Amino acid sequence: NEDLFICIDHVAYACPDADEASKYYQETFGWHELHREENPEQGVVEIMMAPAAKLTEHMTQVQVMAPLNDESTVAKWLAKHNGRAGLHHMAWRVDDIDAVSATLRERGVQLLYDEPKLGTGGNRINFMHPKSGKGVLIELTQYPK
Amino acid sequence: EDLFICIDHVAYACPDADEASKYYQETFGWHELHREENPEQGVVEIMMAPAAKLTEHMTQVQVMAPLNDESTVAKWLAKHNGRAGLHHMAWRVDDIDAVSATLRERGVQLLYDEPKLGTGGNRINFMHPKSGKGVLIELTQYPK
Repeated sequence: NEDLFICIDHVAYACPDADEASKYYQETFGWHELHREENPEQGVVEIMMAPAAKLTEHMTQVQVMAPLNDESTVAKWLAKHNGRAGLHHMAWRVDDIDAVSATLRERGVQLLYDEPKLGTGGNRINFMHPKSGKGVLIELTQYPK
Repeated sequence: EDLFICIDHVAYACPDADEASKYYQETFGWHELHREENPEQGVVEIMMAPAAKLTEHMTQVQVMAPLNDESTVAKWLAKHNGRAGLHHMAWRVDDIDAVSATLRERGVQLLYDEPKLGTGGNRINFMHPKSGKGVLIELTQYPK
């Protein structure tokens, strides 16, 4: 036995306008914007929303993603769904991406990257192949230190 | 003020709930907390958690599978070309009646006029895709 995952870190939601999604969540749902990052090189803008002003240990957030250009992954995804905004993927928080990644590989799970890369913030991330997720794109994410 | 406690669970629809759960346990080390089977709705549901014990705001994964071809889960699957995947997100609330009122008062469209009964004895309702702007968002209150 061994718990590889701390909790669901966030559920990613793709849409055409990230700042609009945030205002809506805040004003209509009473959720809070905890982080907003714009990745020029990636052509994507991402905002983290939470049902509370302060995160609790295992509080899952909602990550809103939006395109900055037609070449971004989100844009291509939106195109694949003919402009239909929706759930994109799930991210599961891990204590040690390397250790866990090694474990998953043994289990027969295949990862998108051989080595973790920098995600939103100082987080090291990787993804499982869709099939490994049984139809769901599942991201692995570890917070710094 | 805050209308939502936390994301209660993320629903995942698939052909076989049992196979999915075994996979989650064997490969991911996740834990199966409860299993439910509703023969009238023709649906089997299984609640999974990344830990054996749920912490107060710990979100679970709800695995959904059909008992027959006439179930909404089967239709959703056919609608999606047989591809299993994320079905919806559910947000937990302290008082479903109080929150539903606030939501409507703010122009949100709810599927049911009055909270419905779901699995586990939970009162629930949903927001129209336009309300959840793309994703199906469920509202759920625990019975205590």
